[PDB]
Amino acid sequence: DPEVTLLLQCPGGGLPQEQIQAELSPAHDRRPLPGGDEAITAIWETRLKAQPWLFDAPKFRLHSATLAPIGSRGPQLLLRLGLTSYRDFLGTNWSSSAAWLRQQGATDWGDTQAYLADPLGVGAALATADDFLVFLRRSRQVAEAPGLVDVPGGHPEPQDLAGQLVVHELFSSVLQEICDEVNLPLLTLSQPLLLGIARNETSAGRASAEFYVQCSLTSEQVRKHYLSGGPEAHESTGIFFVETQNVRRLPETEMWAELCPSAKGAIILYNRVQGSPTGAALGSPALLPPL
Ligand SMILES: CNCc1ccncc1
Repeated sequence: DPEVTLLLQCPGGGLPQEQIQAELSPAHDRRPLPGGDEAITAIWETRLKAQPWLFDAPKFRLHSATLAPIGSRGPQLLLRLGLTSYRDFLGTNWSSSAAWLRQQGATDWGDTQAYLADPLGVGAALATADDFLVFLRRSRQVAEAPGLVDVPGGHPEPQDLAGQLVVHELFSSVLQEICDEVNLPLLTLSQPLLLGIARNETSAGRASAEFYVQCSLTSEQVRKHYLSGGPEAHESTGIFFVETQNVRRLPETEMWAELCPSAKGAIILYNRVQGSPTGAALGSPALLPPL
């Protein structure tokens, strides 16, 4: 799958909030464009003159993420974050010239991402009490990945002594996106575990943090909550469920060709970090079938 690359695989079946540090610094921001950021302002002005109800919003930027030595005590991950915006995303990652900006960043900074907004997304492998994962169908009328299959998530808007509040907002945001789109009560959700970070090579290498969240409701009860909101309650056009048993071989199915890159990253990291058992019991052939 050339449209998705793994930047980080978390250890221990996934990291809880209390094991992650963030450094939010202007050293982690996008670099100004070689010929000036006026090119971003021009694209934004053209867009507002066609769609004047659009609004800008701040976003977190991923610079890098460093994992501790495996099996160590103390904090296990450092997230290096900067700030960006929807406007800067439309002028860089979304631009027809995004590949030229990546080549220029290699030349000038030894960093293909130096001139890219690279807003940080969040997504979830959301599991039911009866052992299914939750999938969403996108509208065929949206600009990005029209008509494809997705998982719950989004791109959090901002607001270790500013660090811990940022980690808290990332974990909070994946639960809020599940409650807003799937219409689940907050008290049916587990604290999330970070599985890893995936890059969308179809959007000039922007990254998403991918989480595991467990729901106490069955697949039928999740379906009821989603539908009982009515069409105005969700951006997606449908919900459906795949047994965790069958998620193992999803990349060999016709569904895989319909999955957006973001959602492919969530399922690869689920299979690697929560699936793939390590011990004698779950690794026995009757529980882990060959092939
Ligand atoms: C746009 N779809 C939301 C999303 C899903 C998975 N990862 C990141 C974002």
